[PDB]
Formats: sequence, C-alpha cells, structure tokens
Amino acid sequence: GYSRAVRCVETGVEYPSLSAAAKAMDLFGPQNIYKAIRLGKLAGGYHWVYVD
Repeated sequence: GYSRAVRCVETGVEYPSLSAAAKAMDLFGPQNIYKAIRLGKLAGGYHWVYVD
C-alpha cells in the first residue's frame, strides 16, 4: 500500500501522511492538507506539497 508523505514548504517539516500533517496542524482532517496541495493554497499560513 502507500501513504504519500507531505512537506510544509516554509518550515521544511515532513510528515508521513496527509493525516499526520493535519493532526500536527490542528486541522479537521487530511482533506484540509489535500486541498492546500491541490490548489496551491495555505494551511496554517504555509504551502504544502507531496515529497513521495
């Protein structure tokens, strides 16, 4: 199986899944990080991308 890892662009922190990133950011769920990645929008004031 596969869980795509994500990087917070401005901080450099990398999380093993959308869900781990969402939890670290106090967000409702992985959908909120997915939205930031797909739309190039901010979450927590930062940009987000996949790294694998």
